[PDB]
Amino acid sequence: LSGEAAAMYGDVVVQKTTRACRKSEGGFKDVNTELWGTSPYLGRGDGEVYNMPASNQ
Amino acid sequence: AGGLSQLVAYGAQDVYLTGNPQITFFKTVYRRYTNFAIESIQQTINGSVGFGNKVSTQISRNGDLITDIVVEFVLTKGGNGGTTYYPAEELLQDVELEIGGQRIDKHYNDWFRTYDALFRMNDDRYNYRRMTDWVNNELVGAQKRFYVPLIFFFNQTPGLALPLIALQYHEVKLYFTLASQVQGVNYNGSSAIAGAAQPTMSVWVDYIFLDTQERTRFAQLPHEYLIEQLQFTGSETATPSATTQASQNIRLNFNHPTKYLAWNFNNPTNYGQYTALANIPGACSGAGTAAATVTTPDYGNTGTYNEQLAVLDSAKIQLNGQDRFATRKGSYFNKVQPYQSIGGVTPAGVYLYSFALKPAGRQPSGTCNFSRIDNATLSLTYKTCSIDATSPAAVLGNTETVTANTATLLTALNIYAKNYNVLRIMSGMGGLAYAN
Amino acid sequence: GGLSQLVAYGAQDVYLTGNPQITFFKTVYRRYTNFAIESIQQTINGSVGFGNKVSTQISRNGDLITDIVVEFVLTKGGNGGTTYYPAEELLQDVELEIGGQRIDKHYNDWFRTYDALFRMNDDRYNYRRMTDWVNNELVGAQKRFYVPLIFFFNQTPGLALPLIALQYHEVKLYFTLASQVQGVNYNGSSAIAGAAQPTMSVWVDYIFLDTQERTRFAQLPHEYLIEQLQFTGSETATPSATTQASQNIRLNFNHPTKYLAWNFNNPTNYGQYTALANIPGACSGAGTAAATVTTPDYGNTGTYNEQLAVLDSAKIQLNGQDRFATRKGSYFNKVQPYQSIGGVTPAGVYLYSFALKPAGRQPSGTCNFSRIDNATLSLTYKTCSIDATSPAAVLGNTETVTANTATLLTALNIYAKNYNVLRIMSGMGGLAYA
Amino acid sequence: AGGLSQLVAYGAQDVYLTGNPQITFFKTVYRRYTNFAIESIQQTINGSVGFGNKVSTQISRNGDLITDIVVEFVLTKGGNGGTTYYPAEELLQDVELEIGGQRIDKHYNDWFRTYDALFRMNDDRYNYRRMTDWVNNELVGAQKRFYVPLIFFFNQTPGLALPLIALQYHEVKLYFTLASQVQGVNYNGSSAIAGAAQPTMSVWVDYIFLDTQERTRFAQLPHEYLIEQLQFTGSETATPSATTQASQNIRLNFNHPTKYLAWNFNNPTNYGQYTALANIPGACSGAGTAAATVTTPDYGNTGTYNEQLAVLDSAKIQLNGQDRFATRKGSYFNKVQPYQSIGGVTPAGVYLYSFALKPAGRQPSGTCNFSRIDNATLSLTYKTCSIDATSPAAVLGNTETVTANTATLLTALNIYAKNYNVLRIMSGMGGLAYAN
Amino acid sequence: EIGGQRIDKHYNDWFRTYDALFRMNDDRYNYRRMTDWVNNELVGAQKRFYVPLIFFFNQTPGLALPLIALQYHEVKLYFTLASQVQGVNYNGSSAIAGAAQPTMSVWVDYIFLDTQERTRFAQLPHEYLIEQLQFTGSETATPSA
Amino acid sequence: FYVPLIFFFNQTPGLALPLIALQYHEVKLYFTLASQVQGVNYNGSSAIA
Amino acid sequence: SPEAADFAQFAPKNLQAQNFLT
Repeated sequence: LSGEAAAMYGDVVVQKTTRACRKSEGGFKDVNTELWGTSPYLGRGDGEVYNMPASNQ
Repeated sequence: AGGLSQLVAYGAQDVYLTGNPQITFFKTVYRRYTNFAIESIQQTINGSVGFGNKVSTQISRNGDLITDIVVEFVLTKGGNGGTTYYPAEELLQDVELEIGGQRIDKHYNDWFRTYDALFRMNDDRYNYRRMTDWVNNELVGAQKRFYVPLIFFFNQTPGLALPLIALQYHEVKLYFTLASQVQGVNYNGSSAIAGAAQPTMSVWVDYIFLDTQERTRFAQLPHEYLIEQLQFTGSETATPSATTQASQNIRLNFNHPTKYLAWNFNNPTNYGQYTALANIPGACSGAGTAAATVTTPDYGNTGTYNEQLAVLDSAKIQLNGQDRFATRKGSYFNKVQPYQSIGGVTPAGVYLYSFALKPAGRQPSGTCNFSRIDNATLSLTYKTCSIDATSPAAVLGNTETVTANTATLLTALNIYAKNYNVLRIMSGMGGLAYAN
Repeated sequence: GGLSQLVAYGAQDVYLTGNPQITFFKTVYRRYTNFAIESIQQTINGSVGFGNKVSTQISRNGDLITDIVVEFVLTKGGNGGTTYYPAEELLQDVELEIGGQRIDKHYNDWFRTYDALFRMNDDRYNYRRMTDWVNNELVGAQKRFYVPLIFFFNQTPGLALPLIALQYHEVKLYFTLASQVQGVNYNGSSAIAGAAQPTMSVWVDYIFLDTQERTRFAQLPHEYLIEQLQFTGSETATPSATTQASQNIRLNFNHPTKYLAWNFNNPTNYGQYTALANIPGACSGAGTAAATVTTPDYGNTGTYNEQLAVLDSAKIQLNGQDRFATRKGSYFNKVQPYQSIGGVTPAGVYLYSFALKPAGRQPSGTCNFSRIDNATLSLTYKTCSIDATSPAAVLGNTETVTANTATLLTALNIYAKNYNVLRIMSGMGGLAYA
Repeated sequence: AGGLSQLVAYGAQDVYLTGNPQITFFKTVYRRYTNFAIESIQQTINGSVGFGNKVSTQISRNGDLITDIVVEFVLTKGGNGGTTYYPAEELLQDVELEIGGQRIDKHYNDWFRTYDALFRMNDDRYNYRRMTDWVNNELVGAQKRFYVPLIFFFNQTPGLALPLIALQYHEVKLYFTLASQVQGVNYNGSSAIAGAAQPTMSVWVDYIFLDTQERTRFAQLPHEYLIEQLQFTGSETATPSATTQASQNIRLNFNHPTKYLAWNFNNPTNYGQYTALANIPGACSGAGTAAATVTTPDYGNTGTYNEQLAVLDSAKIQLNGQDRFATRKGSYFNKVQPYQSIGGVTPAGVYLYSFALKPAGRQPSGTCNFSRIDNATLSLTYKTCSIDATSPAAVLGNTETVTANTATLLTALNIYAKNYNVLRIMSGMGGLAYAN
Repeated sequence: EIGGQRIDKHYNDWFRTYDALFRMNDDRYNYRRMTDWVNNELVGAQKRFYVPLIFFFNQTPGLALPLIALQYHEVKLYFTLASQVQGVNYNGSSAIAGAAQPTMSVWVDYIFLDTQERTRFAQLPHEYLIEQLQFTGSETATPSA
Repeated sequence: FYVPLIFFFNQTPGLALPLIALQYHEVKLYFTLASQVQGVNYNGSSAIA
Repeated sequence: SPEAADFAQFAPKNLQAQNFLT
């Protein structure tokens, strides 16, 4: 490499870090997701949500 | 010199090939996809597991769509090497796919072997057996864990994965009937094997997890999936012994746009026997020795490719009083139709006639709509079963239209139709659009 | 479980899942023109028999034709292991003619070559099942055989031959049946007394189209991109002993060529593309005292041991300039079909492609021999010094030598597959470049 | 009569198949392509060729785009029939791709065997074996030319061809590390073979020559390719002796979007042994007679399909301390995963778990990016090594959770990750977008 | 698990470790009484045993798992039974001939609330501060001399 | 054995040779080995078999 | 009708069913 093609080198050829930061002071602070069923069955289940007084009676 | 010579050798008739280029083969472009994960999760099985029992599972609700389903068995065989023949597939006798109280599909013991006899056509067929049989000359007492994949419309391609997220009010269930007799494990032919253990089974489902944006779209929007059903009834034949060349008109009971009709002939005593037994190598127990018998197979080599042990002489399909095509000889449906349509090799005794250019695929490619045909009949002509099965001099040296006398035992007729339907899912409920 | 992976998104993932184009779990299928397939028998003109020439004219039962299957019924004249694809050997010459112009012409030897190069594991087994006796059948066995054709419209529906669009010109299939078929009516060169003549029938599979597409096919012009096979026979130059002969064979090809394939054979024994030797499967009686190396093990004439091959090295030269540096025969037998096809080719059959995917139809690179003044194929032979009868020498030697029995291979068959254009309009068809 | 009788059988069930057609299966349209020629040209190898030596090859610019590279060896066999097992693979212990001083990929001899054993299939795998081994009962003194096709990101498809024309400033090298021991050529086990010849080595590169307009486009415009990488570090196994099923927790060290994890258990004393040896057919030198010595393989049959000689009983992968899936046993990873994801056969001792729907494809189909996982682990349970390898009754007839006592030789643990990365090319230079 | 999604899993050694750590003197003896033979019982004796679980919601009513509020998620327990059970099925590594297969039953204590608070439990969102167990097995190197 | 070289750029970072700045030159190292080396190929003038 | 169209580069066709006969 030479000239402008050499200047470009850091952005074109040199590798970037995906493991940007370790566990301490961040790093893996954004890998927590809520463990929902992802397709709950809303048949037998969908009683108490809307018609709850009937179940008490 | 070099490849440059080929490039300068450019002519007028090349304008049909490289003039005004449209594609460059050396710049592949990929489409970016929706973020997802695949997980294998165990299902809950209700009912005692054992020979002849029927158990079922309600599909656990984790993830959004499901793709493949693998039914696990652990078996120990009481027979010696070569006494088994796909025991896993014989045990998995019937599998029903049910969405909301209405059944879509039901697969049978023999269908799993017939499908394998037609559509798997390389190392997948061998690995398939590796999963479902003993293939290393294992001895008495060997224990093996078996896998039997299901081949419903949503099992072989992610494109038809069953969207559980979209099925908010209809339950998804599977029913599994287990065989009462499994060769080499609790019976040797019809003789019980004392001390045979009951199988242990598990049903595992592969779940697809979509990200947040996709989950809302799948949960709220309606869906229309193009799906495949299997339609099936068992029947009988009248295979003759000597001097008679029989023919039968088998009335078919099918509807909906059908990709193909596959069929075979069975001796119900043995699982997967589609040909006669004869005293030729690999065809029957003890074959080639003084102890050879043609009443008992060499079970591990039950399937063969020698069509002279098969009973079908010729066949045609007749629709509404008109022949659909001219009569063809049995070897046509065993070797040529699967050549043209699948490209694999079909063992003797298993026959296929396609209506589709590529019945192995999912993209529709020609169908016979049996919902707009009133009378569909399969005409079968049989070989005369006059050859002494115990004499290899005759079994390996006879004419086209005669087969082994032991062939008259192949009295059960199995005709399988695979056709299209549409799975519509709206406001949490799914079901079939066309019913007949 | 899976959600632990689903959330594991970083900057590097933008290239795979950022602003998606494709959803894998909601597939869309194409709706298609309604059609039906029917197998209809054709009528054969000329007496059927060994060495006879017969022909058939394809009746217009349907709109398009694709698969054509020729069937023979044969009775084997010998015991097990005496035949080698006897239906393929019998179907010596088949040529396709449209309105008096020859489109393509295939030979029994091309069909085995095609099988050697482009048919895969279970497909070629099935092909053998349709063409040979594979179950150790004994003398007197009768079997019905099928030999599918591989003309340009025979393997893919996309090139189906539109008889509907050829209202005024006939399409014919001419056949010449071999006079000698190993194990059926001859054993080697010796006649088998009482051998029966074949029963022959030709089937064509017709496509019936729906109303709107048949109208379009019948009325409008069409441009079909088709393949042709070019062939003429050559002689080999296999050495006697102590030397590696060179041979410069002048090529007689025209048109954009996908590949050049060739073999060396014994014209008396169908499928014998290598030297014979006193090792298992390499000659009649191999391994015991009755072994002879001038007669093949007819049920097993093909092998994968290139040690018995005649070709040491070859190169393709264009206008006096080498197209590439010299390669050994093992390259043309094993590496080219690995790179271009993906199957296994047995010893004695060689391939060099100009195309990335010669197994498919979508054009992927050609050598246009209508613009090359002098194209040659330069061969180097192996030294025929190995004593074929001594397993210690047959299985224990170097690269540059072959069997003394290698000299039995006298025919050099060089094949080329090219592109052409079949123009159909006004009810008549013909080639764009003749 | 005939097919017309099917066309009239048109109804409601056709509205979604043949109603308002978009395609016709009989009018194919071919795309016109940029004119190119393929040429194979031999490169200069720098260094001494011999066993245990390291050489390097610079790919000279004799073309515009690079695709397949075949490494050529000539070897002389020092043993007889069945004494070798893919010598061409064993000899090339590793090869790495370097573009402008930056390493892109590195493959190892064991991985090549794993890929050939796992991804390549039946006739293609046999053809490959013909290129890398002696498969025709050859005897001592024979010598042959072997071809080891390389499978870097630009080797399996023209679509990912490496554009040297666009790398005006970046030379591309392959560094080849050759073996000190090759079974059946230099050693029989640990015993040196006197008079063994050194190999002849050549590295051949398939160059693409383009037409003028495309050469310019490639020479000046920027390009980005989505390329495959291999990540690997070798570690050690915990195979037990007796009465226990060993538990080993291996922390994984992989970065970037992953297609799959594949692994085996290797005997470091010989190339390609992924199972225990036993006095049964193909699993032992002298198998079947009194001379059988279960410490020495029948090399030509080293690969087997009998999982009872495999040592993995179960495994699960963890991501950030959470189980990725519920524990599966080894027969799942050996049989079902390759069935589900590629459709071929995986021999015993080779295991695959995919994160992708089609790991054999070029288009991304689901990935696990370990860059956002702090501690990824593989939790692996072994089989109890209690079978007496010399007694076929115990080898072919024992239970599910045990294997041969000879299993303790599989002391090397090899876990591979197949990944994706981005290759950025412009201004005469290029390299990997992402580190680690 | 809750609706197919796991929260916690306990192992026979965790139970023993817990009993070893967190129970008191008088309580630990009652635990022994319902899990083992403590009265010099001889061969052939048969007893009913009770193994209470120590998941989060088994330590206090305050973490009671609200089925009324988890109406979309079935609550499941998977029970893995050991093959090596000292003194019942095996004695050391040797099989005991004639050992009986265990007979098992799972009893669940249900809380029934009155209409006022039951309504509140179904309607209102809830957060529970619960505990789980993280565990993998390891091999250790214990030296001789 | 590990024989270091002592060229002007070998023993100090200060004169490190800037190959990036030499894009139009090759840099080569020629290593000539002795025909006779004491105690490994020859002992004095006598060859070691 | 399933006969060939009027516009083409191939002129020598003989349209049938519209002839004066003899």
